[PDB]
Amino acid sequence: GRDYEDELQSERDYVAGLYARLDAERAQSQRRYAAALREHGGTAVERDAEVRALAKDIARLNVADNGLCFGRLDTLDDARLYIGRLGIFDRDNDFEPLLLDWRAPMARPFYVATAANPENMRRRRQFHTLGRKVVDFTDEIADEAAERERREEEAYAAGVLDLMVDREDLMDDEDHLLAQDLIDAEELADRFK
Amino acid sequence: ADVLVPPQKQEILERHEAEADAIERKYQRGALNHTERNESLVKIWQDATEEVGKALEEFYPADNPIITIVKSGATGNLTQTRTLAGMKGLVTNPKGEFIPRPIKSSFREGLTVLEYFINTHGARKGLADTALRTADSGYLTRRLVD
Amino acid sequence: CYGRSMATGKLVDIGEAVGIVAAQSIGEPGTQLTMRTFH
Amino acid sequence: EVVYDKLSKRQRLRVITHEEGVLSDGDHVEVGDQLMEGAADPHEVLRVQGPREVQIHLVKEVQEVYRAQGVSIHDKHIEVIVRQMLRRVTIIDS
Ligand SMILES: [Mg+2]
Repeated sequence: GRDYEDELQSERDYVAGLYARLDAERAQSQRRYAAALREHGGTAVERDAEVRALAKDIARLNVADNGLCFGRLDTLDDARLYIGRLGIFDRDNDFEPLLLDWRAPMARPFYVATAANPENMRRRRQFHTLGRKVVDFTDEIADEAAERERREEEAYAAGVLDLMVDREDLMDDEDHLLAQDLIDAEELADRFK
Repeated sequence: ADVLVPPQKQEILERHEAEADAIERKYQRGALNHTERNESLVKIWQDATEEVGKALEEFYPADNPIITIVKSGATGNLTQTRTLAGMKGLVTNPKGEFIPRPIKSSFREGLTVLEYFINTHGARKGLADTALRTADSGYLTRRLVD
Repeated sequence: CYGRSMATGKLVDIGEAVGIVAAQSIGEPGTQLTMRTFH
Repeated sequence: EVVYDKLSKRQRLRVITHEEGVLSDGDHVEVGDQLMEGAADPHEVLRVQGPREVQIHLVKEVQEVYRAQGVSIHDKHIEVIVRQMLRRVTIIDS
């Protein structure tokens, strides 16, 4: 269809813009996480925290890099509310919703399909995108070893701890916290397996 | 009187607080979820801290004692300086997670109380993590020597 | 094959220990890294 | 022809890096090539490449790790911990 074709192409341009936005945020978060990993200026805790956070972010981004948009919910009230497997908003235009998350409460009317009982939805298009390009318009109006293993690991970690200096031998400003009183050999073993 | 505050700072904070208000709306309007909201706020305030940093080091003179102590690689970073004259910024829960309520006050303008009762969590967390770090290091080292 | 001992700047001397130096060089800055959490 | 068709949708692909997008189709890939962004198996590399591409792999990975965190170390100190991991052979045929 000529109209189907023009639409399909416009929606493809829209999704390509969304994907370019995504790629930009991806490079941004990557660079930020890199330069926080290297120096970060501050101290450990904040550095590790920022790192884990930007890692979660890079995940949340990449996880949806193939099949981001799920469809549309053009509403009765001359208004649209696109959908996808992520959240994307125009930080400038007062966070107008360009792409809700499939979990949101405003995106529950992507799974209610009745015999003319819509909340405020009139048209509904479930796109058959492959990974990055829209195709369809779809209107829907031996418990012996383990013992010795674990015991040898416990003993190795106990030796590790006995290896570090102790408070009866320190040469520091004031008695601070030490490995020997925050974690036990057995957890220092669990956390390397 | 040598620890200088940049004057392009309050504009910044009001702008970004307006953005945060918009997000609060998008949360109350059923258009978003809690944790993604907090992530968005985090993004915004990190951007604001970066802006503050660039403005600060665009405003300080070239002969200032602090900037000279830093730029000569002797001591410190521009994060310490930003926090001493700009805004400490976001801080962490005891679970590592960030908080969307930042610290918009520096160690010169003077912190408030509740902008000071959330700055402890990470401090104690770090003063305890140091020892475990030393322990894992000793472990790796004893192994590599074995 | 080793080359020069970075401490001296000249070639390495027979009888030197170079398996310990490596472990120390490595595990000294191991504090400056991003370990897993502890919760 | 060999096939690795159990490829989770979670991991995306290898970025082609041909001057920058997802790995293409009908593209050249060598014996020692990856097919999904992440980390390989040193044992895989040893069974399919040998004791000269797995040592390099280990050194490269360890040093890039130590390099993205503000640290400076040589490689003749990593290549002394590796040499001590391929000095023994499991004997299939006596
Ligand atoms: Mg001291």
